Amino acid sequence: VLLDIFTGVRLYLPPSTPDFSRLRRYFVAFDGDLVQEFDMTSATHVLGSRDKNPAAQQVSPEWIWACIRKRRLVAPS
Amino acid sequence: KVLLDIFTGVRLYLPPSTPDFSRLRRYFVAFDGDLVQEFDMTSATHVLGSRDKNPAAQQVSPEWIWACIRKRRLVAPS
Amino acid sequence: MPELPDFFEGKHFFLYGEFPGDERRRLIRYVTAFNGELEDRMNERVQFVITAQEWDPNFEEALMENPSLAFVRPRWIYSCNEKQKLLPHQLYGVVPQ
Amino acid sequence: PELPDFFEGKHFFLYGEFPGDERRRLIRYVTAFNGELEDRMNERVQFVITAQEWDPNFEEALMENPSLAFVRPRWIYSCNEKQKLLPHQLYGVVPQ
Ligand SMILES: [Mg+2]
Repeated sequence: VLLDIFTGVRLYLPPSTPDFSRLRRYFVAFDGDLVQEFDMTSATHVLGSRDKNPAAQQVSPEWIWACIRKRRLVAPS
Repeated sequence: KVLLDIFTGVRLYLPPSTPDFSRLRRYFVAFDGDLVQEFDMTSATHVLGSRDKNPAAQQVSPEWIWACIRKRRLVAPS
Repeated sequence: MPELPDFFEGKHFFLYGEFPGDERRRLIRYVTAFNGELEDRMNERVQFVITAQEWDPNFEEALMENPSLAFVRPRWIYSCNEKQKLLPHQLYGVVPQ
Repeated sequence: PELPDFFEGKHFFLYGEFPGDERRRLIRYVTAFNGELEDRMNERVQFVITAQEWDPNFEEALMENPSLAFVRPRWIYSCNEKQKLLPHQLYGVVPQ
């Protein structure tokens, strides 16, 4: 009874991100992988912090909840 | 060894109301003595003070327990 | 606003040694989902060390600094998810040979 | 005349049967080193000492007291042999 939503998503989540813990919990619970700050380049997505890796998909907390509501990945936003 | 064998063979009934009951019990047991339940009190070899229904046992007191511990052996009853 | 069970709240875990296949990822998922705390290293906060390997001398050194540690099988965490509740870790304990 | 008290503040229950004079020996060490012995498996028990295999009764006991630890007599014998509090985890009892 754990939804597989973020399968294949390697996300860097800034520790200062509002509601960080809740965000981490659901993202991981729903099959996402977090990336350590050192392995920045291995991230497929990055929340907030755009400068860190321009080549990655830019996302936001809202995008995490949107995906969960739709029960699938939506367009990065 | 730390746990001296001093009260080997002593089967003692220790009234719960005995002053300093807990420390008495601890050191007596630690040093190889055996306590007897009230129920089986009549089988004790030693009895503490206001005994009754156990005349053949040796009469002892708290002081006797400490005296035995100090000398590291059984001393004359008291 | 989805609501996940909280039966691991207030507990700190450390995943010790190596795990077969995708078990490490699975353990991380359950611990996190049910509000457990994962530690990066065996630090002062660790309360449960999860290991699939036999008892380890490292366990005895860790006990020197952290004497309240419990050593548990992954099966404990899988079972908690399977029953959707905090089961006793003692049922899944790890001890020396 | 001042005994060690590294069992201080710990409550023990001797569960099941013990060979020869082991029960008396366990009672001696726990008492000497200032541990507390409980008559029954009550709310205060922290350590259940058993020489028998894991018991279904243990899982019932856990229901009422989730912080219980199940330990072999060896733990207590070894504490005396080393004259210090050794970790009980080294001597734990778990299901097959
Ligand atoms: Mg107490």
